[PDB]
Amino acid sequence: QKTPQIQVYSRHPPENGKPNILNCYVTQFHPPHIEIQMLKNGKKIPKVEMSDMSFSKDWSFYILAHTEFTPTETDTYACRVKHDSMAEPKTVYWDRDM
Amino acid sequence: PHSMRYFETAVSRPGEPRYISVGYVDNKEFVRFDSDAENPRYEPRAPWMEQEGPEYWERETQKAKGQEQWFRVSLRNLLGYYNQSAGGSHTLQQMSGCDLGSDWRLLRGYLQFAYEGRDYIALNEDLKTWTAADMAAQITRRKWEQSGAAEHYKAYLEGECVEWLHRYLKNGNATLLRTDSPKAHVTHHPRSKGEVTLRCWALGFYPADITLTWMELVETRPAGDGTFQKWASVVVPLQNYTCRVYHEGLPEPLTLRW
Amino acid sequence: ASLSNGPHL
Repeated sequence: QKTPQIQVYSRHPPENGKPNILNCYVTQFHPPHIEIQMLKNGKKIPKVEMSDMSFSKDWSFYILAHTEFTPTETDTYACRVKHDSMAEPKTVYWDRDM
Repeated sequence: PHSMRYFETAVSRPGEPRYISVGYVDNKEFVRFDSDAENPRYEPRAPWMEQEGPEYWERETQKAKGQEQWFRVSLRNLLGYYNQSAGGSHTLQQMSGCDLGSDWRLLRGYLQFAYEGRDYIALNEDLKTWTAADMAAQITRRKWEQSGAAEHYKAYLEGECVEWLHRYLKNGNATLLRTDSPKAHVTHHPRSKGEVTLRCWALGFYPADITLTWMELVETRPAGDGTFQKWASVVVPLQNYTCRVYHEGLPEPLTLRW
Repeated sequence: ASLSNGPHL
């Protein structure tokens, strides 16, 4: 059992009001079964695109979750990850500066 | 420098195992097989891969159906070795492929297996001998020395692997050889103590290989459009530090400041 | 072009 590493980030540099793509890149986990949600303001975004399962040369699995989004100064965004290695779901919020 | 890789996974269900095979050419996904699909088939994952005819896909599909069955029987053998029972949830993985030099000749061939996410058995660089990771894999090792399994993989790795990688590299020059340079900028985030976090961004570059120097350094991430992202950061007082970006698509390595 | 394994584990 390996703990997932998460990165939440945008495809393009973010500008308020401009449509963009928000990515959740989950990495370094095992077993392959995992559950990923993406939240706007704390509520689940309905149409979340999942990439197909892959793994790296170190055997660990990785996956990209992504959604359409138009960021604003008020709205927050997050990725919720559920995995056998973690007691509780880990949520990591989007930081424009990272 | 070039490479072809096939990454295979078979995972057991509680109470038929799912089999997934993913092919790579120079670290870009180009073919994929999934047993969970409505009609299991190798599918093109690159636009230049649509060159190949219906006989190619059928031939590759059938070979995937053989691997799936190979992975089932091996899963059953593993249960016997590690003294587990049927049937829980288990993972068997394999990596295979060939590295090519710029002269298009064989540099290295790979063949390695993993059970439950950790090393099981690997073929050595010589393509003749086996290294077993633990006691159970030793049974496999001695079984494969007697039956000379090493020679079969050696033939693939020096033959089909190399000769088809050549064909794939021909068919996709406009995308596999193509480059996208990192557009780099530097951001400024004041912090506690009189310190500032200078953060050098590299965005929209292909291929993924890159080096950032000036120390927090996040792992390279996909942008989702085909290109890649990465950043490096240092803690600086009140700005004579320079970020250096090294990438294949860059005529000169970029040097930038805040 | 994918590989076809020989002897099982």
